[PDB]
Amino acid sequence: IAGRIVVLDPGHNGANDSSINNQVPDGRGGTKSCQTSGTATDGGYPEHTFTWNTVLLIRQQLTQLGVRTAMTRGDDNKLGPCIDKRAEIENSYNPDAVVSIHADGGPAGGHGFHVNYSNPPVNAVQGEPTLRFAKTMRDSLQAAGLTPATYIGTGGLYGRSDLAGLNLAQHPKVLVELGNMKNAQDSAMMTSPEGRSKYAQAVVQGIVAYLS
Ligand SMILES: [Zn+2]
Repeated sequence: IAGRIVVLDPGHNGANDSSINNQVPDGRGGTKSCQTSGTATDGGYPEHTFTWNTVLLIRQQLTQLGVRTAMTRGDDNKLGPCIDKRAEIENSYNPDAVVSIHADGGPAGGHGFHVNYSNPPVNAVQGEPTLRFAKTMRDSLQAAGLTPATYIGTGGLYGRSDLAGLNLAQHPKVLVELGNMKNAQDSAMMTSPEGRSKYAQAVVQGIVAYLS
């Protein structure tokens, strides 16, 4: 585990302007908006702040394990990089694994996590190396006591073709939606410092399980 390289992507920007509406190539024949604002709990806790703070905790734990780390943004209050640029930044580190951290907006009674991965793969690394990462991450999150999403995906897994950040990956990568910000139980855990710590520990267990 020590000496491996992991890049962490806290989804969305600390702040936005109309540049986020400019269209960028999506890695699968189309274009998508440079960025989207992301969601928030009904208490006003923004997705971008949740992902930022959870990624900081993931990074700290990985560094303590001797894992070399990088992030795709440096703050939670200014414009951050577009989704295609984030994939470029990730790829530039030749990482052994990449984890993007998001939280979702779904029906209020729906809760739990889902691990998004590229399907169908557009290159070889997005095949077995990435599917194994996705299944391993799902297994580790559920073993940590997290609930697979009750409202989307299949048993905590979601293969999809619409996400530029997944389509553009040259290294094993997953995008973990940790929960539904619009749900009472997930919002409480996302808004809790110790909830964010538990999310981060579980993601780290998935990274460790995959790299081993
Ligand atoms: Zn998001």
